[PDB]
Order: sequence, then structure tokens, then C-alpha cells
Amino acid sequence: MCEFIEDSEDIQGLKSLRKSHTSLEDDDDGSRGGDCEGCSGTACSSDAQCRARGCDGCSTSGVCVLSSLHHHHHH
Repeated sequence: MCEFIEDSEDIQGLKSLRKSHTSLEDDDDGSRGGDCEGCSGTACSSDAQCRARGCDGCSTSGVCVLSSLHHHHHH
């Protein structure tokens, strides 16, 4: 679902961010618009899903990060 979350930019039309502000963790901003831009704790076998995460890539360690490929990736 995505009706009042990545849409947190337009508080003009969507003030449904009120209940998101309730947890007092909305102003962290991390989970507003780009909650997926710093995965790491997302284990990928394929980079295509880190690509889909908007993160960057699967690394040597099958994690979703800015993949720094040290001599290709056997994963």
C-alpha cells in the first residue's frame, strides 16, 4: 500500500501523515519518500532486487548495498 507515505511531500492534499507523526518517528524523514535508500539488511541473491530497492546492488555478501564488487560476484 502507498496512499499516505511516499506521498508525505504533499501535506497540502494529504494530511493523513498525522497518524504517521503520532509515533514521533516521522520527522526522522528516513521513512518518508525514500525508506529504501540504504538497505544493507536486505539479503539478495540477485542485484535486480536491490536495483528494485533503489538501493544499488547485491554485493559479494548477498546483501543489498552500494555493491563494491571485489572481482565480480559469485552470488
